[PDB]
Amino acid sequence: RNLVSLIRLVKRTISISNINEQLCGEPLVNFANALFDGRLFCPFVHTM
Amino acid sequence: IPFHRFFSDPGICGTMNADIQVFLNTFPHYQRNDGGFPLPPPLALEFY
Repeated sequence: RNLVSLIRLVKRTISISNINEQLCGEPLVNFANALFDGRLFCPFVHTM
Repeated sequence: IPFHRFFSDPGICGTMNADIQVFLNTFPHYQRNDGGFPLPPPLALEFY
């Protein structure tokens, strides 16, 4: 439960820069941090 | 029922309803807890 809450806190801490504006279709944090975007697919997936 | 400045979590609302979920999947910058993502326009009266 603490590891799940830790990952919640990491999402908070680098979702500081969240502002209500899209530019093309992407939110501004998708523009900010590559951890919050479509391009960073990640190494392990089970469906798509 | 998202009605107030508080008590308006998108992560709660878009899981009970699918219509909010396809609204947020098209506009992901309203998934933020911080400011006001929009209420229904009769409920969204900030200056009042």
